[PDB]
Parts: sequence; structure tokens; C-alpha cells
Amino acid sequence: KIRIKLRGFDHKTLDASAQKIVEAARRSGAQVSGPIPLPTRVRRFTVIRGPFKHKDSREHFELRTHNRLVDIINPNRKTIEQLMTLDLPTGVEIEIKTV
Amino acid sequence: EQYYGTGRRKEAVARVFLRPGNGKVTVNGQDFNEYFQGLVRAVAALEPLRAVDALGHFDAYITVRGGGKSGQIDAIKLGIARALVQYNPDYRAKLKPLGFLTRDARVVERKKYGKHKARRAPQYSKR
Amino acid sequence: ARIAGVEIPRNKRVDVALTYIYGIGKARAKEALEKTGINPATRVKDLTEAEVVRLREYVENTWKLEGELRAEVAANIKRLMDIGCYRGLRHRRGLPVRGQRTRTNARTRKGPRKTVAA
Amino acid sequence: ARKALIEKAKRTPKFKVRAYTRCVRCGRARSVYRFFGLCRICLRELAHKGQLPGVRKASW
Amino acid sequence: SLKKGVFVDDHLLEKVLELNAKGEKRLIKTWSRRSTIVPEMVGHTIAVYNGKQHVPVYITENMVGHKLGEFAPTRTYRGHG
Amino acid sequence: GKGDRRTRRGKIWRGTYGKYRPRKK
Amino acid sequence: ARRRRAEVRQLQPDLVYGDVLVTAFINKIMRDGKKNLAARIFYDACKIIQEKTGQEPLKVFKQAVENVKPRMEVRSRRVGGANYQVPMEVSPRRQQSLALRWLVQAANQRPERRAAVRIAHELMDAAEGKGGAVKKKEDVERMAEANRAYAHYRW
RNA sequence: CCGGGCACUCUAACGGGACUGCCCGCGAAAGCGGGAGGAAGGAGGGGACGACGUCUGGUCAGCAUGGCCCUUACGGCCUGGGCGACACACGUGCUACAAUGCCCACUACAAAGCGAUGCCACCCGGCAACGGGGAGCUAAUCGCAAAAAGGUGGGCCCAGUUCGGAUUGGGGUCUGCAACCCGACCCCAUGAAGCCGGAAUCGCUAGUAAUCGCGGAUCAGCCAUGCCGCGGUGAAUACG
Ligand SMILES: [Mg+2]
Ligand SMILES: [Mg+2]
Ligand SMILES: [Mg+2]
Ligand SMILES: [Mg+2]
Ligand SMILES: [Mg+2]
Ligand SMILES: [Mg+2]
Ligand SMILES: [Mg+2]
Ligand SMILES: [Mg+2]
Ligand SMILES: [Mg+2]
Ligand SMILES: [Mg+2]
Ligand SMILES: [Mg+2]
Ligand SMILES: [Mg+2]
Ligand SMILES: [Mg+2]
Ligand SMILES: [Mg+2]
Ligand SMILES: [Mg+2]
Ligand SMILES: [Mg+2]
Ligand SMILES: [Mg+2]
Ligand SMILES: [Mg+2]
Ligand SMILES: [Mg+2]
Ligand SMILES: [Mg+2]
Ligand SMILES: [Mg+2]
Ligand SMILES: [Mg+2]
Ligand SMILES: [Mg+2]
Ligand SMILES: [Mg+2]
Ligand SMILES: [Mg+2]
Ligand SMILES: [Zn+2]
Repeated sequence: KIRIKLRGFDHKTLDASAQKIVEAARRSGAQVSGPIPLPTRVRRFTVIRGPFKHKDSREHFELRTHNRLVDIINPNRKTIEQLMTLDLPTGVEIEIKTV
Repeated sequence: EQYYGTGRRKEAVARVFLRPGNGKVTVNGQDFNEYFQGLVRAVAALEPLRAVDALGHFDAYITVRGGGKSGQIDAIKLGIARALVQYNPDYRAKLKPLGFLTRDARVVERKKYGKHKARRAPQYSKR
Repeated sequence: ARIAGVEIPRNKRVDVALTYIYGIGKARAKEALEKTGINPATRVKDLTEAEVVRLREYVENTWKLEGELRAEVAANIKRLMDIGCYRGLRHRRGLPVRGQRTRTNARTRKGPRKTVAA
Repeated sequence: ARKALIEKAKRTPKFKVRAYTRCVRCGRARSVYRFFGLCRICLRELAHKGQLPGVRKASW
Repeated sequence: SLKKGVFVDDHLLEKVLELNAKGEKRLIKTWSRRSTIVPEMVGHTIAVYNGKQHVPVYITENMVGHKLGEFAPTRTYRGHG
Repeated sequence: GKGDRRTRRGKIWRGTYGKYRPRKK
Repeated sequence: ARRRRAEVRQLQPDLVYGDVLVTAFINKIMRDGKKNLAARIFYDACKIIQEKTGQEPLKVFKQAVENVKPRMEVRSRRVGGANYQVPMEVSPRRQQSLALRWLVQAANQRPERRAAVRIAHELMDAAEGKGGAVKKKEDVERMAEANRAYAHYRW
């Protein structure tokens, strides 16, 4: 009934930060339904490639914001604690809400 | 109790359900000729039926989404060609020569910087 | 028949033939058509002089058309000129009066081109 | 741009209509991205060294 | 077009509203060409700036809804060669 | 056509709404 | 087409008369990409070939097409002197396209206000032989008659 | 919508998957034709990618920077003006000159993006722009959203027109300290040039060209028909 919202830029660190939590939940607690990949929201910047003027010849980059959702159904105070201080993320951001 | 097939054309995709009957066709909660009324390429989707000899053998209930009316129709045609290839897949024998077993790789080519339409290029000036 | 000075519309269709009057078209037509309870879809060739005079009476009385309309837009601009006003100057020289770059084609307002040497 | 110009960009009050964006690495008033606060040459310059987080060049 | 509005600048608005109730009237130089004109402006002689200098503009009752820079044009022309 | 602001087709092009393209669905 | 033989674009057969000729003709009636309008026009045309004429409208088409098919044409060629006009025969493929092309363009020059009636009448007059698009096929052949002197320069 | 399931569509990470590896033909080989594969071939279609170098190419106004140069100004602040000028000339465009078309009513089918300093459903006032109210959403969860063409149905009857909407008059809405110069938009009136464009000249080889809408960046607002992208329907033709 309490779910976790995963975001980030590199999906190398984003995926690997869901999978530790899956077994810091499954083994470590009650039932938790597997990682669901919410769609990636893509900011794009297209820009003139040189300093002055060549209006053709752009280069574009993009900032990929990936989402990942894992639902946890029932509280086990080892899940709460393991998922509190055993945090090992890097550029990932996590969220939790009771509702 | 039924047979199934999958096809897609240009971001449009089709779910095909085949459960034998009069030949009645249902599309997304609609009669076939109602949804597609007035579109003259419609009957080309069930073209693999006509060549499989099954006329009023099968009814059809079909869900479809994405793309547009006239490219969805090609997505159904592959659906029916992958569903008919389920009931006695000796119907592979003459389906693929007719070309009803291949998916269209053809899609919108993108846009290029410096161009206008991704090939169409701006008028040359010279002066 | 004839409305607003002379201005005879004929044949065609009645809501259309109403456009052919100075000061009127589209809206001001399809309005006075039901306001006089007349079918717009009919043809001005035939109709009761009844629905004809009800129709001239409305229009010619309601708003100003033709002569007095043109006379008003005249003196309105005369007012913008000779008050020394900006827009007045743009009328005085016959140049474009709102926004409108004049380095290139103003042509509708400017007249046809009068070319000169480089 | 000039100095007092890169400055005045920051002095934002008096009629906030006058607040205009400016590059934090240039002073450049033109082609500044709200998101980065960088302008378009700098975006291209920092993105190319890896110093723009999770910003990769696109191809498709 | 404003309407809940009719923007006039307060700077000359003062000196004009005065020249009614002071009783006396004369020549007043303002930079404000954004402002609208009248009622108590009419008959006053206001010098408006074009970017270069201050142009005398006499005021009357059909100048009413017209901004003060209508009557001070910004560009010098006289045609071509 | 796409430049008659007094038509459906025109409005759509300019991107706007009005008596000739009232917003209802 | 420097290296290749430029193999031919091939079309899906028709959804009524079941014929490639018809589709390849339909396409030529199609302005700015609308196929729906293209067929709805053509199909109304053979409706006109029915109530008007007791004949079978498909058969008219193959006939009207075969009459407006040019047998020979004059192609430009450059030589040990100036540019010339050399008579040759239209390849089967080429005859196709021209007949379909001329048919439509002739059709649109017909004064009839409605599109289908245009192609209708033309295709009738075409089959019966007196068509404006036939005047062309004929005419083209007439050029290659008069130039038969230069017909030794063919390739 | 509920239970229920996630099988499917899909969402997104990881692999798989065709390498001329296989069949006859040719050939000395590399390869090439041809066959059957298979969703796909002969580098599958498209990106990203651009050798030593050339143009004493472009940029001292993105920035950096040697040198020269101004030092109550060649620096600095502001109010206003100009960059928007108009006898004219050229480049890129948009809307058209209509009946495979215009208008009105109804009826459908996309993708990619954006938004809780915002996107605003839904209700009311308004012809309308818009204004009141006001629920949801840190957003596959609410909103932009109507996609348009198309479809059906009726209207127009070849007319400088129900074509085309430039110009101008009057009336208003909004952002903003402020819309005279210079804003965008709505309504009413006005309805111009234009009946496929001299010499000349451009783009495109397929899901391309034509044609139809949609989103974003910048951004208070906007002169965007621009630019970067997304899908809808969808030709013709390559002898050589
Ligand atoms: Mg997809
Ligand atoms: Mg496209
Ligand atoms: Mg360009
Ligand atoms: Mg150039
Ligand atoms: Mg303007
Ligand atoms: Mg100007
Ligand atoms: Mg500096
Ligand atoms: Mg600003
Ligand atoms: Mg800026
Ligand atoms: Mg019109
Ligand atoms: Mg070999
Ligand atoms: Mg390479
Ligand atoms: Mg230097
Ligand atoms: Mg410098
Ligand atoms: Mg200075
Ligand atoms: Mg200043
Ligand atoms: Mg400029
Ligand atoms: Mg030039
Ligand atoms: Mg343009
Ligand atoms: Mg004329
Ligand atoms: Mg202005
Ligand atoms: Mg005409
Ligand atoms: Mg032209
Ligand atoms: Mg090519
Ligand atoms: Mg747009
Ligand atoms: Zn910068």
C-alpha cells in the first residue's frame, strides 16, 4: 500500500538501484510487485553548431529522465529499516508515500 | 474457441480475434462497414480470407489503435494473415507468396537539420 | 428589387444577394433574414412584396449604408488628416497606416511599382 | 557582452518586464536556455566535456 | 486598448490639472508620449519629445482619445532624390 | 482558405478560436 | 540511373475490377495525395459509362487506353552536328504511361463542370476514337512520320 | 466502473536475429547474378560520425587573447527615439487565383513533446477574444486536446464568384509601468491584386515528392508564414 518512485538520468545506475531494493524487500519482507518501467520523459535541445552563423549544421543533445515504480503491499519493520539506512544510490533519486 | 493475430503499420497496431461464424466483422465495438464506411481501400484487409477460401466460415472481433484509418487497415490484414496461419498452418503454403506474411518496414523518415521535410531542401539562390 | 439608394440584387440567393449592398454582408445579412422572419434559402427573383418591403424597411432604417456610410468614413479620415495626427499623415501620403514595414511591398496601398536606377 | 551589462541583468527590480535572461558563462543575452541558464555555445561546450549531468548527444 | 485603464502619466497630469485650478495656462515640456490626452488638457500648449527635441502641439476636442506621440512624429522624410 | 480569419479553416491555421471556430467537444 | 537498370515500381491490383491498369490510372487522377477522392471520381465515371452507354465500362477502358497508346515518338539526340529529332518506337512500358497521362490531361480540358463526367466522356470518346487525348497519340505519331529521314540515327 | 487477471496492446531495459553463413549459375579467387529463407536481406531503411589538407574562408560583437587605442570618456546611469525608415532592386517564404473546389452541420483515426513561479478540465456571463468562478495533477494516474485532411449530409453553379482575404473605417479583449511610433487577438463594416505567371529557375528516386494538422525551444506578450521536430493520407517516373 506504500510505493516507491524511482527517477534518474543514467539507467545503468537507475536499474541497479531498483534491483537491490527488490531483494531488500522480497527476501527482506512482505510481498513487493516487480519493477515497472514508467515511460521516459525526454527534454531535447537542438542548437547551432558554430559560434557565429551557420544556420544549417546543428547538433542536438537530450536529457533523458527515466522512471521506475515498485509497489510494496505490507509493512515489515526490517523493510522500513533496511530501506532507510542501507541506501546505496549515486545519481538516483527515490521517493516513498504512505497513501 | 478462437484464433489470434498481430500486425502493425506506422505507429498503428491491431489485435485480431477469429471465432467462426457468418462472416460478421467487428471493429472496436463497431460494425466493420460503419467505422470504415466511405473508405475505398477497406476490403483489402480481409484479402487473405478471399485467397484462403474462407468466406462465411469466420466471424471477426477486432481492436485497433494508433496511426490513421487507412494504415490501420494494413495492420488488420497482417492480423488476419497471422490468425489464419494458426488454424491449420498449412495456410503458410499460399499466404507468403501473396506477400501477406511480411510486415511493412516503411515509416515516416524523420527531418534533417538544414532541410525542410528530411529530403526536400530549401530553394537554391546562387545570386 | 431595390434597397438602400438603388442597389438592385437579383436572382442568385437572398442571403447572398444581400451582401451586394454597401455596408452589409455575412452577419448583417443572416441576421435581418430571420429578424424579418424570411427564409434565407429563397431566391430574390420571387417573393411576396410583403417580405420585400419588410426587408428594405428593416435594413434601410437599422443602420447607415451606401451614401451616408461612405460619407462618414470619408469625414472620419478627413478628421485624422488636418488634425495633424500621425495616422492622418499616413493617409496624407497614401502610405500603409498600421504596423507594416514599407521597405518592401506595400503595393496594395502604394500603387504599382515605379522603378528607378541603381 | 560588456561588464555593466552582465551586471544590470542581475539588478532585476524596477518593472520586472525588463528582466531578461543572460548566460552565466558569457553575458550573452541571446539564445539562453531557461533550464541551464547557459547560452547555446556554452551548452554545447559543457555538454561535450561530460560536465552536463546525464546530457548525451542525440541520434535517430 | 485598455478599458479599466486610460493610462496617463502622473508627471504632466499634475502640471495640467494645476493649470485649470491655478487659473493660469502656459508651455509645458514633457517626455511622455505614452499618455492619452484631454479633457483638461485641451487648449494647453504641450511640448512633446520626438527623440530629438520638444514639439509644440496645440490641443483641441477631436484630439481626445489620441496619445501624445501621435502629434509628434519620430522620423524625418521629405521623399527621395 | 487558410487566410480567412472569418472561416473555420482560417482560424485553425492562425491557431485561434471565435464565432467561426467556437470551442466545443 | 547510372549503374542500374532502374527496375519498375509495381502496384497493388484494384479493389473492385481487380486490375493494375485501373490503380495506375487512379493514381494519375490523384491531386496532392488523396486516393479516396481519386477512386470516388473514377468509380463515378464508370457509373456514367453505364446509364449513358449500355456497354461494359471495364472493356471501354482497355479499349480507350489501347487507342490512345502511341506506337512511335521522336526523341532528341546530339551528334557530329547540331541537336536533332529522331523517330523511334515507344517501349511497351512507355506507351502505358503516356496513354494514362494524356487521358487525364485531356479529360481536364473537357468543359464539363464535374470531374467524373470529364473522365467519363473522354474515356468514351477515347474508345470510340474521336477523343482529344487520341488527337495527341495520333499527333505524336505524325511527327515521327515526317522525320523518318532522320530515322537512320536511332539507337 | 468493481472483483479479478496482466494473456494481449504497450511501457522500457537486456538479449536474440543473417553473416552472401545455404541452393544451383558464373568465376582462379574477391565478388556478382539467380533461388528458397525469413519480419528483414546482399551495408534492411535513417541517424551520429567528416582523413592530410584548401579556401591569408567565418567569427576580436559568445568567450578567450598578443598589439594599438579613449580615461569626467571611446567608460557608466536614465527618459525618449532608432534598429520597424521607403523612389526603388534581389534572396527565402506564406496565402491564393477555385468545382479532384469553397462554406456549414454531424461523424471518426495519430505521434512526439510540454505543464502544480504552470498546464487549467467542468459551470456560469459574453456573438467572440476573453472574464468570473473553480476540481485534478510534483503528472503512462490530471491538463494542453479540437488533430487536420478524410467521412457523411446538405449548400454554392463557373461568377473576380459563398473564389481570394490585402487594404481601410468603427467597436472591443489581453499581456505589460507602458501598445503614437512598433504588439498579438475578436467582432462589425470594407472587400484590392490575382483567372497559373517573360527571359529564366528550384526541390525531390518511396513511405520520398506533393498535400494535412500537431508539439517544443526562445518566450510577459509577439509581428513564427521562421527554425527544430511528429505523425496522418500518400503519387509519378528513371530508356539511358
Ligand atoms: Mg513503438
Ligand atoms: Mg511528413
Ligand atoms: Mg535556412
Ligand atoms: Mg545560401
Ligand atoms: Mg504588422
Ligand atoms: Mg514599419
Ligand atoms: Mg568583457
Ligand atoms: Mg524580455
Ligand atoms: Mg534571453
Ligand atoms: Mg472565403
Ligand atoms: Mg562464394
Ligand atoms: Mg564510419
Ligand atoms: Mg584582442
Ligand atoms: Mg573582446
Ligand atoms: Mg556606451
Ligand atoms: Mg534607453
Ligand atoms: Mg532587422
Ligand atoms: Mg540581395
Ligand atoms: Mg515567410
Ligand atoms: Mg483584374
Ligand atoms: Mg508602434
Ligand atoms: Mg474562374
Ligand atoms: Mg510563380
Ligand atoms: Mg538519392
Ligand atoms: Mg506551430
Ligand atoms: Zn554562454
